[PDB]
Amino acid sequence: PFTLPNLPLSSLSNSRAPLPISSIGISPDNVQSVQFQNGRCTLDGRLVGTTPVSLSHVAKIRGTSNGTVINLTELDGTPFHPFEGPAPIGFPDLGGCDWHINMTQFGHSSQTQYDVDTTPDTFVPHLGSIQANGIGSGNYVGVLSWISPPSHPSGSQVDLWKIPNYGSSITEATHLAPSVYPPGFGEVLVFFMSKMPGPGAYNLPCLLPQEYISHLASEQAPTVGEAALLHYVDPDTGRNLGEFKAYPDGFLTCVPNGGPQQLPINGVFVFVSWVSRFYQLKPVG
Amino acid sequence: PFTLPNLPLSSLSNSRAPLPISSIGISPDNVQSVQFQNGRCTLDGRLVGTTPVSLSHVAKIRGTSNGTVINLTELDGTPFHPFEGPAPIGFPDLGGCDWHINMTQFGHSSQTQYDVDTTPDTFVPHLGSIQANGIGSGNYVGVLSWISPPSHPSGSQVDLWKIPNYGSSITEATHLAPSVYPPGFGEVLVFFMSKMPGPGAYNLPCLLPQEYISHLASEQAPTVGEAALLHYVDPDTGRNLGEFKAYPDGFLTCVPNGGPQQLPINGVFVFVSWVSRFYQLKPVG
Amino acid sequence: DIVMSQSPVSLPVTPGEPASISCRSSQSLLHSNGYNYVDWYLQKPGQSPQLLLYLGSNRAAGVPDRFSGSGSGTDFTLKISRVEAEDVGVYYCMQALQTPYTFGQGTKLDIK
Amino acid sequence: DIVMSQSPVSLPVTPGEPASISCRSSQSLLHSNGYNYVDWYLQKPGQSPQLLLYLGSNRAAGVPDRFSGSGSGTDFTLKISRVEAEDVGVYYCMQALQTPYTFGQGTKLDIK
Amino acid sequence: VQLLESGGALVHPGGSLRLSCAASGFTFSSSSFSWVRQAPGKGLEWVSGINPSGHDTYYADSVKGRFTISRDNSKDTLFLEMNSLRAEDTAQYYCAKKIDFPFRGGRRYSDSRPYNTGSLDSWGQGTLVTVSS
Amino acid sequence: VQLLESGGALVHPGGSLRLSCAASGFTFSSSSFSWVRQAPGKGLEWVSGINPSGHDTYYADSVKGRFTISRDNSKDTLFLEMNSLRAEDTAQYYCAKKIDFPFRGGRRYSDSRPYNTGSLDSWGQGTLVTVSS
Repeated sequence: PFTLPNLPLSSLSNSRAPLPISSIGISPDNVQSVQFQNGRCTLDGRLVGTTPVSLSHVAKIRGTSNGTVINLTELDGTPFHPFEGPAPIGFPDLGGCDWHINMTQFGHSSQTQYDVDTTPDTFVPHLGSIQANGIGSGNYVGVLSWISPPSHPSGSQVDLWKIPNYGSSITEATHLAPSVYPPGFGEVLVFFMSKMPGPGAYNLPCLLPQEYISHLASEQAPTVGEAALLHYVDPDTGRNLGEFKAYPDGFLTCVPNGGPQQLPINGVFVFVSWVSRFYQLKPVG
Repeated sequence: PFTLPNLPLSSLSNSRAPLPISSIGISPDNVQSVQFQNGRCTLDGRLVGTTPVSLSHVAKIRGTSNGTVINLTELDGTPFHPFEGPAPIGFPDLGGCDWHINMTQFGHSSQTQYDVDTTPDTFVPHLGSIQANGIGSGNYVGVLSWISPPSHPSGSQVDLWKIPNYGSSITEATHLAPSVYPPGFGEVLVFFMSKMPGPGAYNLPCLLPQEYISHLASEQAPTVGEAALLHYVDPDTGRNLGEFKAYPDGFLTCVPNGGPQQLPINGVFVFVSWVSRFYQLKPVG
Repeated sequence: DIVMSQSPVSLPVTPGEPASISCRSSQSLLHSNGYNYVDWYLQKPGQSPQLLLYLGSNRAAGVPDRFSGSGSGTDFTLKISRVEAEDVGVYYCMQALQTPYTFGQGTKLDIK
Repeated sequence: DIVMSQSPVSLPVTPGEPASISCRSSQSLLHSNGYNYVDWYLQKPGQSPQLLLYLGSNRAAGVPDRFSGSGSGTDFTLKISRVEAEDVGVYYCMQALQTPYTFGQGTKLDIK
Repeated sequence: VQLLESGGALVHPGGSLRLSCAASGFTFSSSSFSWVRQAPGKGLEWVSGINPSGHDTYYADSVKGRFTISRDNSKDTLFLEMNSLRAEDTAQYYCAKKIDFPFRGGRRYSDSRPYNTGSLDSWGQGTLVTVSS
Repeated sequence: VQLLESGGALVHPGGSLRLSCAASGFTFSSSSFSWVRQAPGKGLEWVSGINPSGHDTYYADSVKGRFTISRDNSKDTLFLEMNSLRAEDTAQYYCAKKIDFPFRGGRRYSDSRPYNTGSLDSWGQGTLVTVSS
């Protein structure tokens, strides 16, 4: 049976960074579609893009640095082939921002800061190589710690609704996850916002919490209708707070009234039913 | 129905630190019982000790440092009362070792290293206060990054089978999770070992993977017999690799033959059945 | 509803000597879960109230072990083991069992 | 079992000019999944074999885009778009469909 | 947990006012709040309360029907509007957050635990409302 | 992925030897391995192979019944013992790790994907076994 984790959203984690969920929100009116690569697990558990099954892989990079280039591997130590997705599994998916990664090694001391600019030509995570940017030689495992305004183009401010250019220019098939659109009918996409550390009120959006991804991947729901109508139940009282709908590509949509930013975070998404994709939602509230 | 995540162990995470699982092993012969506080979720989903439901809280501390003491809060920002367990939820559970924590802030830059000695008198996480050890004033969220040999008693080497002295001296009830023992019968406890970064081959043992904890907490299995016989199935082939048994306090035990360190990590613990606690196991192999 | 009387109106004590503030509720504050839904708040002179004890005997964040909650059913005692100078102020026993949450008239704990 | 013949035994090429190494299998290396379970390995003079191509056309870790896999069914072609000096060596087409994994006699790609 | 309250001013008897409590440092969406008032020289008196979803609001009998408590989860704000004020409402108004307990297992476990418990852990500094002519 | 092999030495025809391949830098427990040999001046020839659990071992017809492949998952080691050697086995022996593909969804998804695929991504440097008198 298809099921979503019966845990409060306050207790789950974002799927694009290892962080607690702080809000449920919608996208700014300038952003129609988003193309996140992490946090992309269809309702039948088929992980697409660079989404791992556990949070111990989310926003983590492992590889061997030559002093000039980090030859990326998978996090298990084995080599990476462009065959899987746009980058090694769990690769950070934050566009319009500079990454900052805490790097450690098995067998050594002394964690080290790794500042990553995702615009330059040498950032080609599809060819299994990112720029070292001063990280010394050796095998490293790093996790995303905090983000910053991008270095290029200077003057632009953080837009976490984009994804980094994964290289893989004209000829190759990029294995990028397909864009997800608002299905229309006045519905807008719903994003789980987690507070990212960074010089500003950074609310990182993810399409599904990570525990949701692991539950869908481990469950592998055989049956998917056109969409899955959800309610956001408040566990202390048991009153429905507003209906959402999950589309099979693994996102939730809702029609706000002016909502979803007005909903609490201590609720629980209970899978209500299987609905058609034309099914009309009641506004949030 | 009681179910364990149908994901390979290589893809799950340790419950005492945010790390991938690398092996399945047993305890050294000098260690009979272990008293881990993280990674303690009974088979009916009752989280005990300082175990959180998501990995976004495991081995994380949040609090306000006065320059001399970190007044611990819960990770959601709300104050901490000794009422829950021995320390705030998700507090690190690594005994016999010095912690090292990467600390960040919402709204600021510049991650900072926080070195924690767990022996001194000012390390009283039950009273909601640990030593600042140079961490500047302010509200911080930190995650465990790597470990080290303890500073006291000097000369002792890493023994990850202990837990830190959580303060809470003679009078108070410490809310410590009860010790878990080998159920006797030529049976030894089984530990999921993850490689911790640190100046040595640190294999951190946990009783259950974190995704197991979240699945048991979200599922809340109503029915628990005396024990749950498990098999460790290899997913590519489908051959059972050796039987384990899960006791209701949330651990697995097995009789080695000389095993469980000989088993691969790409298998999947499938809950086989409900057995009595006297049920005799076949040796690993 | 619930009326929380307190005793005494003023409790004169010497620093160091254990003080007992009684609070009696018109209804029994013993819940089925075994906890006494009574909280002890300390409003110091010129500050906002701060939670000292909750659920009978449990201490809040930063409450030293000298504050103890005793008693049950309907009568509860705030026991200060070693009264310091920081503890002067008005102690309210708030019933937390049901709304409207009724506070007691408070005891003005003053030191000799 | 599967015998993998290759052509030619030696392929003399100039640096830069695209080279085609054919490999023909006695059984069809088209699997039901649509992938050709044929791998192309490069053993350079004095080194251990390294995987260039796998599953017909996919490139391994660190293989530049000049190595291409073409063909299907039973006959496959390693196409080197711009032969460099780093590509000299013995190219083996290994059948990966079933054990015992049989390698071809190899083509000694040499540059003019 | 910081709760900052504003809006208190002298109101004509029968006028209106609106006291706001802006929260910072914690997940505001998952915290119950309450407005309590202290008359000058009298004891604490609890005025109203609101749950996280804002659909459950409780009122004291002295202010039921005249005060309205609501919340904006987006801007992290709690609201108490006052209509038809009387001189009896001259008091300092605090916004207090009710105690929370970590998740710890779910509703089969937590319905035997004392988690409702009414207790107010964090308090703001209050705004003074003087109702006079 | 580093795979280091040792044990190759001159063996009397009919003697025995034991070649070990110690692995470092990756989860050894979840990787399939294979022993391949290269005769002096001839092409590569695949000798044996072992799965992660070590219960499935495959042998070439020329060495079936005389070579034994096993693995110690604890010490991260792969083993090939050789009994009743012949001059035909004079060759360099490599231990190669078979390609792996990240989890990516489970067995409903992965049984239509080419994940078995036989291909050897990483190789060791081989140890030379000369069988002579």
